[PDB]
Amino acid sequence: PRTPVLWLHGLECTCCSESFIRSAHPLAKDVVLSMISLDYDDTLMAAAGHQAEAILEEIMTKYKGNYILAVEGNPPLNQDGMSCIIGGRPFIEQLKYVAKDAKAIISWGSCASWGCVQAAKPNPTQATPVHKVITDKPIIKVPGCPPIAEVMTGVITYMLTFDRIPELDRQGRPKMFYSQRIHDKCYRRPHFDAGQFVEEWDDESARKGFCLYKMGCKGPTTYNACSTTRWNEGTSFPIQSGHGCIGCSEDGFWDKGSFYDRLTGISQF
Amino acid sequence: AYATQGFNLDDRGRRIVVDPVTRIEGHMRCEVNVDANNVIRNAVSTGTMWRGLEVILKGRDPRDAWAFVERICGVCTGCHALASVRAVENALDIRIPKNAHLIREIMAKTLQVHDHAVHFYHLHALDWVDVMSALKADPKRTSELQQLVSPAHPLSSAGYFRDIQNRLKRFVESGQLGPFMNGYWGSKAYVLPPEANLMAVTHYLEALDLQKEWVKIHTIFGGKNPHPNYLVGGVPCAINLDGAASAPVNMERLSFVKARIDEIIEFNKNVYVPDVLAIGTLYKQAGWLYGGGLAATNVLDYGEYPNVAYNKSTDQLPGGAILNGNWDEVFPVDPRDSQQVQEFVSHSWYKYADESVGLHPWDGVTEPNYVLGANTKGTRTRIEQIDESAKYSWIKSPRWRGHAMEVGPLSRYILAYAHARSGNKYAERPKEQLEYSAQMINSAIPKALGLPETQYTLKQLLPSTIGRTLARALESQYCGEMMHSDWHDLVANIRAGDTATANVDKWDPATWPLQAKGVGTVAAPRGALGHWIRIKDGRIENYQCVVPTTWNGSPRDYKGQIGAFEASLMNTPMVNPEQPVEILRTLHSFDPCLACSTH
Ligand code: SF4
Ligand code: F3S
Ligand SMILES: [Cl-]
Ligand SMILES: [Cl-]
Ligand SMILES: [Cl-]
Ligand SMILES: [Mg+2]
Repeated sequence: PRTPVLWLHGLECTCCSESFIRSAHPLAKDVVLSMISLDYDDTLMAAAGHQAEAILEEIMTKYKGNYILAVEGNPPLNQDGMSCIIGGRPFIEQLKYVAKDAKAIISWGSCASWGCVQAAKPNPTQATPVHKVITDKPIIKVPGCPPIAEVMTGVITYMLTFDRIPELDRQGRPKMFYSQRIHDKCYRRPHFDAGQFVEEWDDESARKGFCLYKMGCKGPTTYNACSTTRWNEGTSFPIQSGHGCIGCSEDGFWDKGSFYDRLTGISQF
Repeated sequence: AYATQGFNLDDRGRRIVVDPVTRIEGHMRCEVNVDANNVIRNAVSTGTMWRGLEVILKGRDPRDAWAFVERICGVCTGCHALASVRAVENALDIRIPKNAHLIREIMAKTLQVHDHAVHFYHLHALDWVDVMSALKADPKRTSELQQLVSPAHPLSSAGYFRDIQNRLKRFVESGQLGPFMNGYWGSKAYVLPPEANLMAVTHYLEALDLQKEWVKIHTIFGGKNPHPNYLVGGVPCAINLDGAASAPVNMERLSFVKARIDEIIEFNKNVYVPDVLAIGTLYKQAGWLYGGGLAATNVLDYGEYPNVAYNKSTDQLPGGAILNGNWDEVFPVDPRDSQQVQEFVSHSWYKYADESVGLHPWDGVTEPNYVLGANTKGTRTRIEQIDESAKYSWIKSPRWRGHAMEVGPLSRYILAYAHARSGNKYAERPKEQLEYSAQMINSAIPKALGLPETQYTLKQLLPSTIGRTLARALESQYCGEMMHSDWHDLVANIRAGDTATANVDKWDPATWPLQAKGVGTVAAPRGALGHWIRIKDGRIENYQCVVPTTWNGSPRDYKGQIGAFEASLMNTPMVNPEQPVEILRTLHSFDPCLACSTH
């Protein structure tokens, strides 16, 4: 029997769900048909309304302490929680109910991990990451807006193969994917090291793939697998396609100044 | 009970609640009332989420805005970034170079295809296709059906369909049905024969594997999908063919993009369009022409994809507004005119000083006001029956000159048809697609399946849930064809010696006017998208989005007029009022994006 996954959605944009289905190794199709049992997921499930909600009860009973809760998005605490309503009730009530019997909780993306765009100042809904609401369960954070597809499926694959959460760093991220800063193995690093920088978009330096630090690249302070694993079956990543990293896997990246303002103290990096 | 727009709304019948509405993006609640014969006589659209992007943007740098608003939605990923950079460029009088225009168009058309095809197979298909019936199908008959429906699709053997069927059987026999759990399988609302169901399920799996290839076009130009990067003044993906392996775009990368476009063209022509024509034919034969709603009267789009950049008369999806079902008169739509696009909050969880008026988005206001009406069943945090006489949604109510309009691919195809009939040559292809489609649905497919031939006009077929589904598929095909041409134009321009990708003359805010306003519009996958920005002293003063699902999913306005979702559900019989099959089928035909609608 395949491990049940109950995939909940709070306040979100659905990028993490979309990223998940881009996975090439493994295929999302094979994950859903042969690895997990994806029993609740608003995006894809046949049942709606009362029939959808009845599934949660059934799975939690039959697989108590042996299903994975995956959360995309986050709960709002303002508007009495009713800036995110599910079954006429605040999302936070669904989150807490499903979390109580989960064997593990995956916080998909920056929304669930940290807050992401809705939590940027002034956070009108008091959107709050999962780990500040659920404080008594094992959580793995898989940050990024969205995370890389193979990072998402890589996490699931590890958890299913070993029945364990992989080793986490201090911030609760899997070391197998978040141990390196983008800047460590970025292919433009030799340019950074030689002081070779883009200064204006589409300047000669940009046409030669010079480093994007002076255009605001946050690669030096951002942990993710983008420089090595890369995106969409290793086709590109933001820097390869010519835009600086905006820091999208890091806590609070929307409120660290303009994306185009350079990091200070270049000698640090 | 009251009458509006030719609909007799009546809330005295049995109340039915669907919360959550699933197989959409984001969060929606729907309530209906049905009469003694299970016919919907009232419908209520409630957007059940809000994040407040418009509020978050205040005080930030206009150059950063695209990335914030891109995160309105990961399904229609990038269309908000495009609207934003367009709005900023319009405010600051920035003209982007030709290559940036073409690359953005290619990205936009890639999104259209990906969004439309994934919507249809992975979100919509299960409203038309009974997956349990597919298990009863005969593989040889399925092979024969495939050869009739789409002769050129090479995945047609009986052994192939048998292999797919056996995998589905094993999945179902496991007792862990996953996304098929507690479905409405076996409802009389499903009319397809087993072979059609197996064919469609097969294509659901094919589309799931192929969709990840299509988005690699975004990855090349924008670094990643979802959420590719954009840029005020152009694109970041600088071009270098020789000087070059280190540049974002070289000839090898462009060749890769073309290979992906060619695959898209094959998928739309051989899989998606034929499936929708076939399924549409069979549901037409069953008499299921419900769901027209406002499409029968009032449709709107801003118009998009000019053959010549910055020249709107050359739009290949020409826009405007049609009222009262008069397809002989397309009114021009101006996003700058304060008397045209306006948003009401009379029945929305927001506050204006005066809620009897609608605000043009340059004067828009987003102040939350979550409060429930006196006739609510339940409490503030435990709603049993929402009170649609008061405020009942996080979605604002956009109107055009006070009129409630439907937006989306169907709207664009009705507008294109009207334009083509008035002599607009730029709309010839969508007109051709429609005429071909009507002939397939009325005659060719029925003749091939041994069914009676019918004589529905486009006036009759298009304003329906079937028509709405068809227009989306045709639009996908047209978008694939257009970006094929855009690719050739891009490569030709680069080879002629124009490698420019960004205009940086006004990148630095020290060059900006001290105040400015701008608007960016996009023919987004679900309809008419606009972003309206006011800039002051280098910062965002106001930023208002009016998004396609805002139009379609809107609650009632000050005058009590209903929006497209509510109108579309009206007057539809349900086989079983406790199984929302018909509600889901029609709502899904709009491809609701609730995060978009509320932002
Ligand atoms: S600053 Fe950015 S572009 Fe430059 S080497 Fe570091 S990660 Fe790469
Ligand atoms: S913006 Fe995000 S996708 Fe990677 S390159 Fe930077 S962490
Ligand atoms: Cl964050
Ligand atoms: Cl406001
Ligand atoms: Cl007829
Ligand atoms: Mg808005």
